[PDB]
Amino acid sequence: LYSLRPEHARERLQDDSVETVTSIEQAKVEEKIQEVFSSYKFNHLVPRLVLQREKHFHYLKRGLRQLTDAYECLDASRPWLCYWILHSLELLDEPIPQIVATDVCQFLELCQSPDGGFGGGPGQYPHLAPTYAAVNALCIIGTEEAYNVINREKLLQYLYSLKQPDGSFLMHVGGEVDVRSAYCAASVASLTNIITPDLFEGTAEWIARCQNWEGGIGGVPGMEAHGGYTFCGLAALVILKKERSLNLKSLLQWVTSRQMRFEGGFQGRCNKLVDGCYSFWQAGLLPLLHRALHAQGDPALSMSHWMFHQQALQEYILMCCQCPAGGLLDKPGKSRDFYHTCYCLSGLSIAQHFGSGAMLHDVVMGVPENVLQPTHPVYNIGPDKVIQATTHFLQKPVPGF
Amino acid sequence: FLSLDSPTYVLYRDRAEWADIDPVPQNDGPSPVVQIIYSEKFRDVYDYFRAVLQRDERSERAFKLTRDAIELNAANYTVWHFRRVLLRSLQKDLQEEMNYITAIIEEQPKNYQVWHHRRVLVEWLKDPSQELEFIADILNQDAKNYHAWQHRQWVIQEFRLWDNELQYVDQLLKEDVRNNSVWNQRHFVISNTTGYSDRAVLEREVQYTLEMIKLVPHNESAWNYLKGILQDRGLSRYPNLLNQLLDLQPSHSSPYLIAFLVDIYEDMLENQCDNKEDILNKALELCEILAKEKDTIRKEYWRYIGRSLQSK
Ligand SMILES: N#CC1=C(c2cccc3ccccc23)CN(C(=O)Cc2cncn2Cc2ccc(C#N)cc2)CC1
Ligand SMILES: CC(C)CCC[C@@H](C)CCCC(C)C[C@@H](O)P(=O)(O)O
Ligand SMILES: [Zn+2]
Repeated sequence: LYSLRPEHARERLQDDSVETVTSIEQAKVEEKIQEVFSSYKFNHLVPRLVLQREKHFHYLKRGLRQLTDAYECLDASRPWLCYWILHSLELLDEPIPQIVATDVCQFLELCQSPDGGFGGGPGQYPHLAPTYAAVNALCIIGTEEAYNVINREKLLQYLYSLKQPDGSFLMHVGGEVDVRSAYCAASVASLTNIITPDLFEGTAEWIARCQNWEGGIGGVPGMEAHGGYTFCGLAALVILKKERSLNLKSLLQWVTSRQMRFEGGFQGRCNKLVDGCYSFWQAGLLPLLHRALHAQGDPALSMSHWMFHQQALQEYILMCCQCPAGGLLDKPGKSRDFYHTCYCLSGLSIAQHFGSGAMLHDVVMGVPENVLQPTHPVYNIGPDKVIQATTHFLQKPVPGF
Repeated sequence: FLSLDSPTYVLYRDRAEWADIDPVPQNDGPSPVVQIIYSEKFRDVYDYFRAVLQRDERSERAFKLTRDAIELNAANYTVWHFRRVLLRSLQKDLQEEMNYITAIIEEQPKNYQVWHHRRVLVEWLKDPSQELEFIADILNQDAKNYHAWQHRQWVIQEFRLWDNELQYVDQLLKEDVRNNSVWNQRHFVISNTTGYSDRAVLEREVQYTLEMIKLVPHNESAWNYLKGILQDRGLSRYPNLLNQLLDLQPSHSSPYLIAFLVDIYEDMLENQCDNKEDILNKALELCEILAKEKDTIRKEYWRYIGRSLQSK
């Protein structure tokens, strides 16, 4: 294993003897991770990386039905719980009962607002985050019924209701503004085919203003480059077919710098710690950046791998981010939840599968049963569901008015 | 009026001043999914919120209830909305509300609604007078709260409060020179006040940054900053650069020195230079060292820079 090797131990943190609150914390994670790595040596077994797929399936399978009061804090993010669960199952190649999928469809219908879009639960004001989630969920199911839950004529109204003169959108009426709104709108509008000519007017320009001196993208122009926001920005530009509105060179140097030499996983911000959810928000940026670069006819691009260590990220996840009882997590010690479950898995899948036209170099770490179904680097739903959804809505006219 | 934590807290259903209303329960449909098992307390406050809201009862009792609904789930943006409506309607003392949101943010400094709510109040009041001090207190508990820095940049931008922020940045950079949020803030500030075109400023900056590098050579932020402030004019338009950095090869080396050099070389090539052939050799060798020995986590990127360095 790349990680359990003896030279990898040199990838340990160079403190410079000038220790700050950052060194300290980083060094702390590194030791807890080292332990995991050396887990094998101390116990005298041969290392066998395996994805506790059944344990994870039983966890997800239960949460799709009910959660403890510990989830009272995500009471306004219910379509998200559907999406995270219904996507992890989707990657674990697990089943979505023709009855449960309906209930999900029926429930989301209750979350949907008469003004268009979706709320966090029955009766909540529509918000772009839950909307993005609901739509992705409905597509993962992908049936006349699910698709039909989505009110496209109302969704445009809503999208337009949030639109800002400078090109940005609000997350909800009277709500905040940051890149998530741009990606959320772009993702749902494109999939459901409601993109008019002036819907995203000036949006690519605003998103490009979010790109700062680091090569990365921030929440709003002027802010620090952040992985979750950089994914929102890049992916939003890919949808709008305007990746080029950015300096892809520096964006590339930035994202690639985010992978932790010693841990293998990614960090959300320079000088922060590793975190399993970023296995997707950050690593997902390379497939996006492959297309982009090859699109401008780049020769130096690989035909088998992504511009990040696919191996190391799979080790990190498999070894460090798996919960025995099921579910994945931030890093060792951290508690399990469906968000990290949905994103560690999404990142594993990114790491296991490459593409480049007709090239297909998958890399599966450990037990080959560890390979996951594929996920689309823009929507983060199975590339088949994406294709299936767009085309189905494509036979509907854009709500012209 | 009555704490959710008070030992003598009573359910709304058990309340005398809340008997004229009928608690509207959540409708998750005959066959629930991702259904939360709320506590009798959580369910009680919200069944009552659904009702007051549903009635659009814009009352003082409704006001006091959003408070409890917010404490049970501060991330509930719908409740936060209705509360702002009540703030306008009931014509509430906003400064008093500034205090409320101040305490709530201290409790949940990573919640999206609380920061936004605060920003709305400040806008309503057109008063940024408490902001930098409040933010600094939050940044004192977590020097990298993204929301805190973002809110901060808004207060400075909007109210044009730039004068003492660079002094602040310097303070925090003294506390943790690896604080990327501060390096970013320093850029935000300078680039919006004087800019980096001013030779004296540019020099002062590069100097200071070469210092922090030749102090904590493996601290990446200083490197990305120095690169950031110069790369926007051409590293190659700075002859002395390659030298001083080359001087740090054995005294302050990290794969950052090597990566920076690979970046200079790239630009001395874009701009065409004598010895370019050797330059390209040196640069590709560095790409292989970083790729094979010096920084293998990104061997896919480093060899790709080797290959691009071929064509261009
Ligand atoms: N599952 C889960 C959890 C959160 C979550 C719930 C619903 C949707 C999401 C979408 C994206 C991310 C988290 C979530 C919020 N969490 C935190 O607040 C703390 C946290 C931990 N690592 C990053 N964050 C900051 C954060 C908070 C909110 C958003 C949003 N939207 C994005 C990032 C921890 C657990
Ligand atoms: C489509 C999306 C809703 C994407 C969200 C992506 C994110 C994980 C965004 C993270 C928001 C912020 C600023 C989090 C910070 O508090 P931190 O970096 O500490 O986790
Ligand atoms: Zn995380």
